[PDB]
Amino acid sequence: APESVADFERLLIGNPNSSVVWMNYMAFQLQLSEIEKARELAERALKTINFREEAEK
Amino acid sequence: IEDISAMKNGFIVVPFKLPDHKALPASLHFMFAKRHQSSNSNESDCLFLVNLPLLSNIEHMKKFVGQLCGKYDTVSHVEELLYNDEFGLHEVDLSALTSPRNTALLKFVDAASINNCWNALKKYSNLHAKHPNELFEWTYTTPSFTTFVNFYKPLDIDYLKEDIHTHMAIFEQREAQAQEDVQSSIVDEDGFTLVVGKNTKSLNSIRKKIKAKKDFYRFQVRERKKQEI
Amino acid sequence: ELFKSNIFKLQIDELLEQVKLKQKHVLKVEKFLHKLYDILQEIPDWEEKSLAEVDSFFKNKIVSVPFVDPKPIPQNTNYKFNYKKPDISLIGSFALKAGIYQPNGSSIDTLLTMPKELFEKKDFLNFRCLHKRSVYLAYLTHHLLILLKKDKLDSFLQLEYSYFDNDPLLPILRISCSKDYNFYKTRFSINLLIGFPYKVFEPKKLLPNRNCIRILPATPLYNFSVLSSSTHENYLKYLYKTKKQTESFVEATVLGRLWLQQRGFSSNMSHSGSLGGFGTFEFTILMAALLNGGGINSNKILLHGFSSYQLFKGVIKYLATMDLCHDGHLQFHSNPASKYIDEGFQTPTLFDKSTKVNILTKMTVSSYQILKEYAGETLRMLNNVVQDQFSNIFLTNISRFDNLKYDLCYDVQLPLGKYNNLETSLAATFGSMERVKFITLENFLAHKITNVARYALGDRIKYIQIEMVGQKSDFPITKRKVYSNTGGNHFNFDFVRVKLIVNPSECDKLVTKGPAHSETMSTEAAVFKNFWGIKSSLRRFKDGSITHCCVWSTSSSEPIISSIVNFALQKHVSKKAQISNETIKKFHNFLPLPNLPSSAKTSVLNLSSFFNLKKSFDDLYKIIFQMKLPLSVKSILPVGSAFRYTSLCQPVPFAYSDPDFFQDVILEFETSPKWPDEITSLEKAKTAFLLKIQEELSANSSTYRSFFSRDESIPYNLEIVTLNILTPEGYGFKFRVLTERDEILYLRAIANARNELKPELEATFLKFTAKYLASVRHTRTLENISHSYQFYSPVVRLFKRWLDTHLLLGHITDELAELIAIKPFVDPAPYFIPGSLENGFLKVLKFISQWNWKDDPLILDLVKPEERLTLAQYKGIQMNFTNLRNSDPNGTHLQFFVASKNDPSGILYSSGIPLPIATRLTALAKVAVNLLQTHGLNQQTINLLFTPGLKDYDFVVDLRTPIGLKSSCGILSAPSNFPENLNDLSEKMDPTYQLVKYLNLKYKNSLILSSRKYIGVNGGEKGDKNVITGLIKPLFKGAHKFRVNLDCNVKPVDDENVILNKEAIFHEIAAFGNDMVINFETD
Amino acid sequence: TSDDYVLRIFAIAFTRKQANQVKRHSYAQSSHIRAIRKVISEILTKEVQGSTLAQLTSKLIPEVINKEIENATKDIFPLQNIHVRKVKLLKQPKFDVGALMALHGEEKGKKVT
Repeated sequence: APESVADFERLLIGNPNSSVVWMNYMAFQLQLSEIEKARELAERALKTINFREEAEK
Repeated sequence: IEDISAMKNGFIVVPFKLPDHKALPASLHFMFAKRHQSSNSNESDCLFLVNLPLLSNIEHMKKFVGQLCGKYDTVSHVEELLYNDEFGLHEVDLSALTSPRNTALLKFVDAASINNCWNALKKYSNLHAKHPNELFEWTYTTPSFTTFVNFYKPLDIDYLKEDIHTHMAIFEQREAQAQEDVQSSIVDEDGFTLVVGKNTKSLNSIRKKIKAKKDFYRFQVRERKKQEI
Repeated sequence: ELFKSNIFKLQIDELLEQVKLKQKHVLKVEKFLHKLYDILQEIPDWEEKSLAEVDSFFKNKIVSVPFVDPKPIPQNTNYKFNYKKPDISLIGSFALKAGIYQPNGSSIDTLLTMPKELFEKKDFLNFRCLHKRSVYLAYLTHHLLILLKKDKLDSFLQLEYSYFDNDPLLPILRISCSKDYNFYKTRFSINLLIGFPYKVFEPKKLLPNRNCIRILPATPLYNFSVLSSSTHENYLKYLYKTKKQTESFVEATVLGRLWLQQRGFSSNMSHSGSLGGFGTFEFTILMAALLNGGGINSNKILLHGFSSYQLFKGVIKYLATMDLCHDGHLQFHSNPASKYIDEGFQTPTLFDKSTKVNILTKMTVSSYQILKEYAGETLRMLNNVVQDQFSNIFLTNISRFDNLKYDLCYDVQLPLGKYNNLETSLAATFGSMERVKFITLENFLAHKITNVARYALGDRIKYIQIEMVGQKSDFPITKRKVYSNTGGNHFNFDFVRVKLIVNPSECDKLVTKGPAHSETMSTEAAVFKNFWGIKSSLRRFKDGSITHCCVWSTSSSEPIISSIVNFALQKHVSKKAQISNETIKKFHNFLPLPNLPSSAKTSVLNLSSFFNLKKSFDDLYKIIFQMKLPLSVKSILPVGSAFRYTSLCQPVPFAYSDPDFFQDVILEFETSPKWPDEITSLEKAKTAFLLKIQEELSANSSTYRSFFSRDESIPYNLEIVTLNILTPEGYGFKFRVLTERDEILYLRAIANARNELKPELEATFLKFTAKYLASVRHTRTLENISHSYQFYSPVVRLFKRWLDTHLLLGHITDELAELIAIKPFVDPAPYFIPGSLENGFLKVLKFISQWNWKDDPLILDLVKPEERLTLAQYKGIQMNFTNLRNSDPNGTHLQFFVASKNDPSGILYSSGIPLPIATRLTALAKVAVNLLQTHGLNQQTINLLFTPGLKDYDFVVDLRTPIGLKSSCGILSAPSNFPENLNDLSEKMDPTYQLVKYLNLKYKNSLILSSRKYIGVNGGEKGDKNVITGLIKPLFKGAHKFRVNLDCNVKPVDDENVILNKEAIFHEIAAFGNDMVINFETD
Repeated sequence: TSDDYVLRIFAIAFTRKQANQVKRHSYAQSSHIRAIRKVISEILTKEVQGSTLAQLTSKLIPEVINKEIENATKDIFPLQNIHVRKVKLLKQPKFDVGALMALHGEEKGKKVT
């Protein structure tokens, strides 16, 4: 259960293809009401996750 | 950790003990297996394996199925194993592009063999449940000094010459046939011929390749008079 | 000018509102100084008294008279002493109303001016007015002490003696406070100055050419001291008049004060081994004189209607273009325009005629030279239109570390002893004329040591400074002067440390050339032969010249300049001095040394091995260009790190265990449009070309050896072939074919790939163009800029060595290392260009530690000293950086960002790098600069910064290869042929690099690794020891859902949730390196 | 060039006749002339801006640049005798005796007495 931007980034270093931790990051950004930031990191999730996981795409 | 005999999503945990190394004061390397469901002919009679050990080759598959059948009095003849890309060097088919990870597929000879080894691995899962010593030990073919200098080996001029010769030969053949096809005056069913520029070679390449005046009319000059006045 | 005008002026006003003072502190010290005025007028007077009378007085008083040296003696005091009510005045940045809130602590001057009816016209001879001043201030501090013991402020007041900016002829009073007049929180102090009125002694009798101590040579410091104490206040009146005449005087004043403070400059006496002589006061006088004139025509170069930035740019360009010491000087009238004359008085000379004073007599010639060089550099960065330089100019203190401020440095211990011990300790003499030219022995020895070192070095350096290690300026009330006894002396120091701005193209000159030779010995050759003695001789050269010189011998552990200063200060100064720089000694030892003849005598500026490599390569070049083929050989371009002078070690023949043995050479054929249009057929045509070249080479150049290596270092191209060539110069190359068809087929695959396949193929094409296209232009411009900046190649060699010791080379690429190493040379600001290995390496690490890649980008102007980046390209690269940091604001995909003319994208040498590696490198630089800040620079700290940490590592695998490879690798503690079998070449090769790489390609989803790449330098003594340090990614450290593409070796904690299988991973590492794993250490 | 040597390059090219030519002359139209000037100008500028001066001499010796020009303009008009006719230095950069010694390939006395 990550709570800050630094441990969020470190857990994305854990897995950058993890749609789970991507989703928790953008969900935290919606609850803190930074919608452009959550949308942009969703684009970052697009350009960072792999091509085998069409389900998580 | 002992009652974890299978997974609820259909997979079955397959453990493997590891020897007492000199620098380490035993493990159970866990694999997962589930029968395959595919429509292709060469991917029938197949077993999906997840979390295979290093260099999980046909010889070690033979060793494991031999252990299983010699324990459980089954018969299960391995035919071939698929998708052994354990390093991540074949995920993009660049060749056909410009013209299933950490897991593999295991094809057998018949459904009798696959259900026999399936029951054998179910009993192996029950072994992991009740008695963790009656399991098998996984030996790696050890990547040693000789195998790494084998990777460092300079290439053979005979292999190079023969491979380049056959590859170039079949490439000239298919390219000549492609040129004949694309410039052989194609005509559709209804009379409809295609225009081809000179020095084009591929129909696939063809598919990939795939004023007013304001002062003239009287209504115009009248609206101009209106917007000026 | 408008854009920089707006940004510079908003930065100026921001800085001044940041550093603005405290008006409550102003009112506090104002009512305090008013109280001191009342205390002064309560203080009574003392009549005409003799030496015995004042001796009895200050003998039964606890206060002792701080007499100037030498003391007054009863045989030559027939005159007497007196104290009357002085005249009061106020001096300082406070008096010019331009104060700030200094964090360390400021001080405000107040002048007590002596009475004329106490003076006589025979008081400026032989310390008469000086002893007058000494007993004057003695009585002042005594009666101030008794009036303090009356008013009872003694519980928090602190009264101490001091000197007027360290002027031993001018002792002053210092007042500080501690925790209703408690002014300690203000961080202010009070200086009581004691001066003479305007026109008490004749200024043409007190010009620095005049003699005023009879025993004839001039007494310049004596002249200036008494004349400045005579004409302090008229200068202050003139500064106030010019400040009211113009509008931004206080603003130009505070910019100048902050600039000199960041440079490490002040109004302190610089003649005794200190950096000073020019500070805020002389800055204000210079502003007044330049608004009074300045030109040789005596025109008004500085306009009164200027702005703050305008006045500041004017003074910095004027001091950059105008010599005040050697061939010119400036002259003004405080009461009459300023005019520049082409006569330099061999001293910084700004000469007031209205009072006949040169104002920069506190300056040395070397201090004036480095001040002019700082002026020229800051003029340059003020004409820097492309990049902003404000934060570099004002927001960086350059005087924090002497090894960073100066390229070379040496510590010399001086056990000189005593006043009678100098005659048998010092080689030189200290007579009556020596004492009258330097009243103070510190000034004597300082000017002596600067003169002898400057003559003994000359062209070999640019600039020279000396730091008298142990100087103080304060001493208590109960003392006559400052007293110190440590360091083998009775003077105010421990030892000396000489600092040097060196010339890199004039350091490795092996001969110290002097004058010519005739039959009649000239004066120059005469004094040259006397100065060099035994070392001097007469040599002839091939051109037919007979000139005196002396010849040294280079070394791989110390420079010729070190040897010369050793001989010079051990000969011409004292036989008891001790000279070293063990720091640069261990730097040169830790620099890798090649297995070559005369490597011990080989210095650091010899690229001879590189040149032999280039010559053998040019031979092979000629052979291939005369070879015939179905194509015509269009081009052959090397791209090797040894070609661009940046490999970790200089290349050795037959040392094929070198990781940089096989240099890369890009072979490129003519544009035959019959290439195959498919990637594999194109690749196999490349292989067939290389095979044809190999057959012809084995046919007609049989002295060379040749084979094919299956390269797949680029992703998804399983058929790369490098033609390895072995040449009987003991060298090796790998040939590969470049093609425009490779470029277009990569772009076609990019366009044909799926939308989720696009970033992977983009990364593949980025790696391809990094290897094939930007690499050639990079090695080209790096060669050129290295030959312009010699010391870049040793500093990048030692930096890459340091990264190999810290195991970051498994991720960091050599090109990125080269760029971060060339950053301080192409960006010297605010310092100078590095000319020493230590100076360059520490500038590199200082910039890396101060860097913030999350916010700060990096663009480098790859250009020779004065094809730079234009404003349009600079704006374009800044837009590239802002869009990339908008697309990645935290650095998951890209941490660093370095761009140039070669790379308008800035992403080429930075991709494929984890942020753990990034923060580990940044923290390594940070802990390096912290240990340098705390523990002090020594060889122990050198060893601490060179040892790897081996910490924060979740597993540590200690491996050792069974064969030693150091001697075969060619670093001194040797091969002489190529063995018969290329399979045995591969046998003697080293495997742990491919080990850690393939293990990373397996577990890149889960694990990250770091290894040692260069075993011949980081394998201990035998060159056989390595370590794999591995971190687990935190998500796979956690426990998650068992997926079909989970991509890990897991152990289930539930029937659906799995955690990673750590000991199985460790067993897999042991299996992969079974023959080489010697020890394992878990977290 | 990248070594900051401002330079000027003259090249000439003649319009030959084909292997089947029965016409006496082989003249080119002005459009083909201007197009070939465009191609040759771009080729020269690209190669000698990418190269350095020593690299330029190494390209200039074995006649590779006219070979590149011919291989590019084989489709506009068939040419012959293509040659880089003249090279002219126009500016010279700041001095570098180190670069001179490097591109070329220290000495003590004999103790005269």
